[PDB]
Amino acid sequence: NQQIISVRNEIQELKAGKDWHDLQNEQAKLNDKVKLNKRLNDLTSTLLGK
Amino acid sequence: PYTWKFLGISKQLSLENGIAKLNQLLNLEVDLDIQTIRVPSDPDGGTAADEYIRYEMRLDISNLDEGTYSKFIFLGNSKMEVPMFLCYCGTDNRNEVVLQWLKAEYGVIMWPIKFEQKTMIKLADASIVHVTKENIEQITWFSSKLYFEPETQDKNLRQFSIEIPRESCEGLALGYGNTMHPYNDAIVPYIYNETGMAVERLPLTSVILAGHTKIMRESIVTSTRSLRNRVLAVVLQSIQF
Amino acid sequence: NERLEAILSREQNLLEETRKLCMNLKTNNKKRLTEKLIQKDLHPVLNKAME
Amino acid sequence: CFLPMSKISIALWKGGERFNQIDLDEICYGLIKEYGVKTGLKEICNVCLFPDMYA
Amino acid sequence: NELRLEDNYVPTSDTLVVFKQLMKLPVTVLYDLTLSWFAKFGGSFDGDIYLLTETLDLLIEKGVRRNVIVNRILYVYWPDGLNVFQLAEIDCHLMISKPEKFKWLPSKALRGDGKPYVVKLQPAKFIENLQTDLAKIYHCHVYMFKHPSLPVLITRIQLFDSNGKPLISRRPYYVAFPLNSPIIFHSVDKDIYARLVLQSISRTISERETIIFKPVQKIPVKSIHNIMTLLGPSRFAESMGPWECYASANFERSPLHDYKKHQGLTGKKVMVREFDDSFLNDEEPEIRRLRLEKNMIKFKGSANGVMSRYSSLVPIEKVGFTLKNEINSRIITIKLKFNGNDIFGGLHELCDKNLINIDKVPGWLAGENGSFSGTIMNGDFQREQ
Repeated sequence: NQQIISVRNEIQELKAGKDWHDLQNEQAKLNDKVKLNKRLNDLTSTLLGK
Repeated sequence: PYTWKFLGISKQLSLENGIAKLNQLLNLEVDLDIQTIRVPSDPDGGTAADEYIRYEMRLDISNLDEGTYSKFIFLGNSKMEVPMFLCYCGTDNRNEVVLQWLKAEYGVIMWPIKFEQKTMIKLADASIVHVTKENIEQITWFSSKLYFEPETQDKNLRQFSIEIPRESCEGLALGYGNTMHPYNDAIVPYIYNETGMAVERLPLTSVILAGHTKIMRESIVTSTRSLRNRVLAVVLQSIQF
Repeated sequence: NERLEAILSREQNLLEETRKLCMNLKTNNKKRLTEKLIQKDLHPVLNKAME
Repeated sequence: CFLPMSKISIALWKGGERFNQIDLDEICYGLIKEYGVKTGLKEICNVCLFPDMYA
Repeated sequence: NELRLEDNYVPTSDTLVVFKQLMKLPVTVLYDLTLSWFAKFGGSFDGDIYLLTETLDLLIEKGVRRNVIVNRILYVYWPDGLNVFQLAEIDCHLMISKPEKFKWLPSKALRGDGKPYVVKLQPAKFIENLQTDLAKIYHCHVYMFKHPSLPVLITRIQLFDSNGKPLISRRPYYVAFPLNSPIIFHSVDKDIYARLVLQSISRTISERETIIFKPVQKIPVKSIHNIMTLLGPSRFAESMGPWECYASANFERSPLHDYKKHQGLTGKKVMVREFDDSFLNDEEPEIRRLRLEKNMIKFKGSANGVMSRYSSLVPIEKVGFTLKNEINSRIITIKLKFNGNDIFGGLHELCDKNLINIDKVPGWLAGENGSFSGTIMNGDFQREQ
């Protein structure tokens, strides 16, 4: 019974942990930052160069 | 843990009068101790008012039987109203047989000892203070806690306690400065200083030190070998009018 | 005992899958953090943001 | 809502030529989001009006 | 997986414990109870619903004692035993009548980065979802009812274990859900069965996102009404003690009200306090009544008081306060422990008896943060977990 309970307890703990949600959060920020740099660098080449 | 029973004396008596005639009623030998020392009320100087005389003896042959062990410690003055008091520990017939023998000998009658807040707190001050062989006074500190049992209807607040770590005790006396009465100037006012409760006005049940003494109004309990001298002196002044 | 034994085996399998996904996500986050924005292609108006 | 609402947008021209209105929306949405409205509008002029300061 | 128990099932139970339990109930609740009981499950009585009416009407018309009717129920109408739905109804009426005997304990719901989540529990969905999860583990029978005088929903959960040829019942578990609040009330029990029930409740609520349950306090609260004011959704949840008048908001009238009876225009008479310390040194009956009223305001918040007169709005059983301060460039701490029935109410009369000074009464000692045992650091109160 506690083998079921102890396993089930850490099933929720890993999914509800701040660190796991932080990994989700850092994924969004990292993907956004590279996108902004790519677009902003692209327009600078287009605006000045051919 | 040894529980001490306190008791007073109406007029000054002589006890070494007949140690030979105190034994045949009891059928075993009892020794005698004659002793007097200085009790400095003020470190700068002391008058003749601290002149104290103390007696001590026991009623036993068996050192193995620690349970059936009792001591009668006497101490007091001869110039104020109440000359002296007495204290004893343990329950046995030996704790009273001599007591009747001077029941009908000197005409002094006994009475239970009463303690209240004006006296109860100041006993721990004499308990914590120490004296060395060179007449140097240093204080060994203890984490005191207090017991409060206020009488009330509905029993809304029947018992509450205050605990002080004695490193914080150290931080309080040092802030006030070098004091001979730490509970006059570092501890008792500070409880009123922060929480606004008067310790003395409130009904106090017990003052407990960290493994040294156990003070309650009904009887004083101490785990030491024998009681000290400042404790007896402050008890004497407290029961004095 | 037999039915609950399968339940114990099933839950721990999902437990390992979720944890190993979190561990993989942690490694991926470190991979994305480095080599992607600190190198020379950084934008000076974003240099203050990275400061 | 009921309180007054304010919108911010930009548009740029190159000698009468109209730029793409799509890509110019993200570059103004994220630039003032990452630096605030007060500071964000300053580098809009710095980028659009002073391109050689970057090269 | 038909481990759930129907209404017609008859779990084994001792007749002696239920004999004394039914004696605690009055005749008026033991009368209508059996009438609904016969209308759902019948009985061993040789008659229909109508015949059972006048026969029971004769007993109550004679003013007969509570003992004989209980014997009739246990040994005549239902000699075999009591059904599981039948048992749950009895505890339903006991909860409503006397709620003091039953403990309660709070629990906060958190999700994600820690933002509080408001529960949107539905009755129909929660019954089957809880049953489905617990069906594979044990025998579950859940029955929930709405509080008659409060918006809180009370859920009764029982676990059954096989043995006596058939199974036997275990101790019940109570979970209370407020109508709109991120705090869940549940009974306190340190059992392996109790942990499973609470954990299973968290999973079925977490269908949207993972939700954790954290115990807010350690000391239980005696009454459901008391725990609803302190922690449930109410205006008194945060402001209490000397700030109780703000929650009532009776002092300030509507801006459109007539200005003739304004407090500022009329004014009020109050006692001038002396900041010099004259309490250690220690009569006009006009000044004496002010002294009693000063303590009245400090511990209750209003001169009239909101509910003898020494009782507080919500009694507190145990509080632990730790006070820390910096003197001589070092930390000085003292620990205060309290015990009783109404600690803040009991401290009120000590001021009335002039034992303690009312002017130097800290806010936490006055009654603020009722039933919140915490540590005071640098003039601020911090929750201790």
